[PDB]
Amino acid sequence: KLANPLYTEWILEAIKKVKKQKQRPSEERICNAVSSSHGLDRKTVLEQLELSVKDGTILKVSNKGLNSYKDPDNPGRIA
DNA sequence: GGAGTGCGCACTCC
DNA sequence: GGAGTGCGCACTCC
Ligand SMILES: [Mg+2]
Repeated sequence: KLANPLYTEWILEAIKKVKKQKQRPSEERICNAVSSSHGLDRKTVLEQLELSVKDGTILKVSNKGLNSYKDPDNPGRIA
């Protein structure tokens, strides 16, 4: 398990927040949300997002270079 | 003034 | 047909 589970949880909470705002849960929106909720800097959030995707605890969907991240508990439309 | 948020609506996709 | 996605702004906050 590469990501810190505490940070994975905060990122999953960020994904839920951004989804509820009806925006794509992108890297940038996730970083801003986790900065607001806990003061973690952009570099650390980006690292932990990538590690969580490698762990399988966060899902990554890519469309022509643009990424959307999903909670395994609420994966929405996935193929 | 600019960051942040809410959501109606056009578009996607099954 | 319609549920899901997120774009585009009206709106709110400091
Ligand atoms: Mg969970």
